[PDB]
Amino acid sequence: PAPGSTAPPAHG
Amino acid sequence: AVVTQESALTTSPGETVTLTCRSSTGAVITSNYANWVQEKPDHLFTGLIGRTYNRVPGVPARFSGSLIGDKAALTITGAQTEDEAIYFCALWYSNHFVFGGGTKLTVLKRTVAAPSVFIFPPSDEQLKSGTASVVCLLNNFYPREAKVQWKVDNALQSGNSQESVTEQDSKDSTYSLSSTLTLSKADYEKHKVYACEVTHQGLSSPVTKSFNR
Amino acid sequence: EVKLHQSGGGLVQPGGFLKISCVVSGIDFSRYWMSWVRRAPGKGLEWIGEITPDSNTINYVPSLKDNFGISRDNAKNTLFLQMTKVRSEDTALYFCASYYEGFAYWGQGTLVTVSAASTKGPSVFPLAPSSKSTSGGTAALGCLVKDYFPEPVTVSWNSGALTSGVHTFPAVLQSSGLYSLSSVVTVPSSSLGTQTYICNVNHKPSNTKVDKKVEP
Ligand SMILES: *[C@@H]1O[C@H](CO)[C@H](O)[C@H](O)[C@H]1NC(C)=O
Repeated sequence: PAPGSTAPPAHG
Repeated sequence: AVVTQESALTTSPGETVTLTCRSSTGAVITSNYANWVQEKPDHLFTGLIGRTYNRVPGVPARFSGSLIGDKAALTITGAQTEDEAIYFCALWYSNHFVFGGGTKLTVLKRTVAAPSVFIFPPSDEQLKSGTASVVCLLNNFYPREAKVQWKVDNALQSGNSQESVTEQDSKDSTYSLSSTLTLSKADYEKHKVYACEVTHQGLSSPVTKSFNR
Repeated sequence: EVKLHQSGGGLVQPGGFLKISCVVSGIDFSRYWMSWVRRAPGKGLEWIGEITPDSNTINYVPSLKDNFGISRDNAKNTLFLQMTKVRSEDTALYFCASYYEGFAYWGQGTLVTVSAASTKGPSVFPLAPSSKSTSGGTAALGCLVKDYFPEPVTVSWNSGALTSGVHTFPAVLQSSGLYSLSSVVTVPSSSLGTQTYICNVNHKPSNTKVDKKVEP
């Protein structure tokens, strides 16, 4: 089952 | 470890204002992922910028992020009166953010208003209760930034005073501030002169209000 | 559209524990990093921590990892902050936030007050007008409502007949765990002695009703 995207964090 | 910003800045509507953000460990670099958060009244927090350059969706284009020299920076182009607010910076240190002390940005909504300074000696009632509070009132002043120093016998005080500020007035945009210096009756009676010194933008010189016990 | 609903605000004693919740709706909670921060007067904004969608990375500021714990339940769209062994300096408004590029979404806040104080009525002292409290055709007078717990106190002047120029300041929490508050009013300097000025203070938790006349 494809994960899909997530919301980008403030820190990388 | 410690993040430092300007405590207060004043600009006018339509002008450009730049706030900076310093790290105590070194030069601010992209891997510090500088974030900028805005605080408006009623603790209304709005994320402005993340990872130095990226705007939070919905943030107007007039908010821009950059690196200036050894610091991170937020620039407001064509500042609006609604931008009058506190701006906190945050820097990433490997595994945790550290917020700066915040910058109170004034976007002049009116002429500068200097505070009217009043000082209140303690009650005989309170003294009979065993304590002594000296009150310093700054009435109707704008911008919000102001330094209130307590001086006892012509000597700086620290750690025995607390401040409180009213909400900005809807009609004339002024503030009022109450600072209370509280001591025990004994500690209060060990000195003679009690003074409140006030520094503000609308003051050419610090204003002092004092009394003799 | 997007709501971060926080719950669990109240009073705790030094050394106690407490759990705050933040229920998220309007976004796919399972796909957002979440974070906890706190705001206290004079202490600015302090970042407590953050947690990934899968909870396998929980980052804390080293100063607070000892007695703060961040968790989440994605099935119930809920973020939790637990605090142990709390102390007076932990008094603050705690906020949950959701990352999207930056601190994109925010909760409404949760007040946590750490005080060992017992319920106590205020002492109302007169802030007397004088030479030292006069400027032009304006004299300042007021009342100091001191050492009460818990909030709030209601202050009126002349049973509500005097409202213009009245500034009742936010209470401040003192090192003793008790609150103190000031309410002031400006009047014409010529008015002093001619007119009577009385502050009416009510603190319901202690059934305290005090009327204090303020003399020059
Ligand atoms: C989505 O969050 C995940 C972790 O769950 C990763 O951090 C990924 O890098 C993030 N996505 C984006 C686009 O930044």
